[PDB]
Amino acid sequence: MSAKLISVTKPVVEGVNTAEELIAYAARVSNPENQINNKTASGLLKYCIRHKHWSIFETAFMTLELKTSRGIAAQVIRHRSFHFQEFSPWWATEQEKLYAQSMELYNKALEKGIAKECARFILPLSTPTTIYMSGTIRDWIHYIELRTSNGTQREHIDLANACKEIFIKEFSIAKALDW
Amino acid sequence: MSAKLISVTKPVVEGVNTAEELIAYAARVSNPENQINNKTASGLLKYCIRHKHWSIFETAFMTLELKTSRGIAAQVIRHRSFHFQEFSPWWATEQEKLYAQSMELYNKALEKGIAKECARFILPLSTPTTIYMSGTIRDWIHYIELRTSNGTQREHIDLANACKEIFIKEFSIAKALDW
Amino acid sequence: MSAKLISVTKPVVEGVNTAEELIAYAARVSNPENQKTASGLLKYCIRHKHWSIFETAFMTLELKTSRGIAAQVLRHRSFHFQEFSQTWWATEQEKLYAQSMELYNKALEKGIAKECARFILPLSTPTTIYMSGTIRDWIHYIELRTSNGTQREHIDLANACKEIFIKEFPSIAKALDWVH
Amino acid sequence: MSAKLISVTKPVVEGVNTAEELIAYAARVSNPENQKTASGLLKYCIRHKHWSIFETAFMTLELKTSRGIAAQVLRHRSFHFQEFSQTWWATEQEKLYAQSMELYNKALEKGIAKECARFILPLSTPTTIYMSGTIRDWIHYIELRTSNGTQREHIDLANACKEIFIKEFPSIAKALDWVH
Ligand SMILES: Cc1cc2nc3c(=O)[nH]c(=O)nc-3n(C[C@H](O)[C@H](O)[C@H](O)COP(=O)(O)OP(=O)(O)OC[C@H]3O[C@@H](n4cnc5c(N)ncnc54)[C@H](O)[C@@H]3O)c2cc1C
Ligand SMILES: Cc1cc2nc3c(=O)[nH]c(=O)nc-3n(C[C@H](O)[C@H](O)[C@H](O)COP(=O)(O)OP(=O)(O)OC[C@H]3O[C@@H](n4cnc5c(N)ncnc54)[C@H](O)[C@@H]3O)c2cc1C
Ligand SMILES: Cc1cc2nc3c(=O)[nH]c(=O)nc-3n(C[C@H](O)[C@H](O)[C@H](O)COP(=O)(O)OP(=O)(O)OC[C@H]3O[C@@H](n4cnc5c(N)ncnc54)[C@H](O)[C@@H]3O)c2cc1C
Ligand SMILES: Cc1cc2nc3c(=O)[nH]c(=O)nc-3n(C[C@H](O)[C@H](O)[C@H](O)COP(=O)(O)OP(=O)(O)OC[C@H]3O[C@@H](n4cnc5c(N)ncnc54)[C@H](O)[C@@H]3O)c2cc1C
Repeated sequence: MSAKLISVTKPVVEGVNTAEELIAYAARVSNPENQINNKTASGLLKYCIRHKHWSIFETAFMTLELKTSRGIAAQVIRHRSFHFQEFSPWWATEQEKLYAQSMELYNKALEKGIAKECARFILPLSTPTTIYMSGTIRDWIHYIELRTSNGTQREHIDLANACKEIFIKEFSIAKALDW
Repeated sequence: MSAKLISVTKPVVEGVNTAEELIAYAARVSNPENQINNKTASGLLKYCIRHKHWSIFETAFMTLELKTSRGIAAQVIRHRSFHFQEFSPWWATEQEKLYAQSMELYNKALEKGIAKECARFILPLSTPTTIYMSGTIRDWIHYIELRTSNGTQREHIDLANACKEIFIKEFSIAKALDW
Repeated sequence: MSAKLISVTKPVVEGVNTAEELIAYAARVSNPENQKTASGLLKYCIRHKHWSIFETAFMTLELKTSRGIAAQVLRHRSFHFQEFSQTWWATEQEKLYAQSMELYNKALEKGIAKECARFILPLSTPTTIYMSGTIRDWIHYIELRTSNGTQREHIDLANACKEIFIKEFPSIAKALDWVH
Repeated sequence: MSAKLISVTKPVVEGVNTAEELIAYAARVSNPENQKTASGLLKYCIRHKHWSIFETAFMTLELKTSRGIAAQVLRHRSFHFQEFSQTWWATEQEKLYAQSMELYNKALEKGIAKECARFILPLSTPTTIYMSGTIRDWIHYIELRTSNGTQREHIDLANACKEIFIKEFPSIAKALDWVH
């Protein structure tokens, strides 16, 4: 039900060490005259966000590994600004009988010579999956804010919050956003 | 296992009647001097394609309704240049026993008060689905060429070919592409 | 300065004759319980971020502006474009421009290629471009570029697009309180 | 004319220390049977259109070019950009430019806003921009813009990017027969 950091933008310019520092640096050198540049990074970035100066948040890219189900991943897949890879600052009773029954038929179909990509189709949407999700920091911002809101279903909320915790760790922007 | 036309680009400029005619017209007025403009539309467009002048094929947008399974739709969903909407020129024996068993549990779970979005999760990937797929003619071109190739699985090939037939009907480009 | 409609989405299915009717149709077969007004349904869809019903429609506009403003418009990367080939301050803008066009003409006359001569043209030089995007993309482009912060010439162009948007999508406009 | 690397993807997981190692890692946990050379695996991935392994890496380059070429580069809409503020034919290009810069300076000195004065600047005027995209997007940008058909100044800029790409992704370059 979780997420881990796989990869993130690392700058190689002098005096810019992290992804967040590049975003703040792009903000500042866009408008060198701006008195706004004299703010803390989180102060500056609050305004960049408020002004819709989104391109500074597209200098950075992060990728996360998500562990979720096939039902939720299909929903996550709909955030088309992201890039995905897939691999091969009573109710809980009847499901378990059916799930065990499906995996039995799955494991035996493979053993009987049926390949993989045909056997896959009998698996339920509750089947766990692992995907990479990659996108700019701009896109992570609006995915997280949306999918941690009331209007999205519980298991997606949990998934997005796992992402939120990693985001907060890597990124002044989490304070700018009042997260 | 099929597709239908739902909607397509209709120009409102004078002497340009169809989506294909706008693409050919954009090609021609991009470079009014070009002796290439004296070709038939399919002759002109063959070259636009060959030269990678892709933006003329992004003046037109088409949308199709696809009937397929949840397994295939999840794969189709990965063509992220497209926009999707979802709604609520022995092996064939064991599957049918399990599928009937899942739908029984699905129908009864709803009848027992479980809602919908929880019951959904027990459904197999073989479950039929209806989606809209919308994108520019450029994107339709490269989706169709890819997903009608050897390297993609049979049921996706059939789906892409249903799309191909509609494309051929609406669009000189089908001849330019040697379809 | 101006905008003209070139092309728009038209549904081919029975009972749905306009791009917006298709948008509304999509929002309807998504309402088990909310059957309020037509524009009220769309407003509700917009408010809950169900964007994809608005990505079923697509519209192209021809914009007439300067190269300088066009470069800014090009930054709205969800859109697809097509380009084609061809006070005292107000007084001295006219002399340089005329003097720039004079040399431009001379160079073309004296054999020099179109793409080399183009480089002497100022950012104020007129250009016409197609801008194509889903209805979703138009909403946030117009929204953004009509609000203070963007420069005057750009505000004017975005207000020209908004006028066309409202004619084609009168029910979304109502949902957004957009008026002529 | 030139390009400089600003930033690139670095994996944080054990055993994978570069963007390309992560790309290669992704292509490996996708090979049940093909275990040929490292660059040979990627070539195979590229040939079967498995693009998404190449969308795990992302790189930013700072480009120095003219406004005219930058407007063309802006058309590669899969990329994200950032802009910042600040023969006889060769003889008369120098006079107009100097004369355009003279008035530009005068206008700024006499109170006129930066955004109004900018419009008298020719398309040849220097600019620096960030260009950020997945490794996939770089491949087809470089591929396209290094080939005959695109104009000289643009070919030169795309060859400057290719040089940096090859330094960072030596194994993809090998897979594509790209050399310095
Ligand atoms: C309540 C709800 C109900 C839904 N119902 C359905 C349904 O019935 N059927 C169906 O098919 N789909 C449905 N969806 C899916 C929805 O239509 C979208 O396709 C998906 O949820 C969000 O993807 P997106 O297109 O915004 O993609 P994203 O990849 O997240 O965003 C696309 C681009 O928009 C930008 N963006 C997003 N928000 C902002 C912002 N605030 N400011 C600036 N840029 C922004 C992003 O940064 C990104 O660059 C529903 C979604 C919601 C939340
Ligand atoms: C054999 C194969 C194996 C795969 N294996 C995996 C896997 O193991 N795991 C996984 O997660 N995914 C896998 N995929 C998915 C793949 O990585 C892509 O994400 C998806 O198949 C194609 O989507 P796309 O990104 O090209 O999207 P699209 O929406 O189809 O295209 C994106 C953009 O690229 C453009 N484009 C595409 N081709 C051209 C062209 N020739 N010329 C100009 N423009 C073009 C389109 O027009 C569009 O604008 C596999 C795909 C293939 C075919
Ligand atoms: C000969 C030439 C003449 C042109 N003339 C005009 C003109 O007169 N007017 C005008 O407006 N425009 C013109 N164009 C511009 C052109 O139409 C494109 O808009 C511009 O080159 C941007 O390319 P792109 O959209 O593919 O952008 P990109 O951002 O480079 O690509 C978009 C997406 O497509 C994918 N993709 C591209 N190629 C492949 C591929 N081979 N396989 C898999 N994926 C791929 C990329 O990875 C990326 O994700 C011309 C282009 C050419 C080269
Ligand atoms: C105040 C201001 C100053 C700027 N200064 C600079 C500068 O100095 N240098 C520089 O390089 N750039 C600057 N920019 C440009 C800016 O950073 C963007 O690159 C440009 O405006 C394009 O916007 P966009 O990427 O959202 O494009 P769009 O194509 O308009 O949007 C991309 C996608 O995001 C979606 N989206 C946008 N808003 C929403 C939303 N509210 N809800 C749901 N979806 C949404 C759209 O529907 C679309 O699908 C500035 C912008 C502003 C307004």
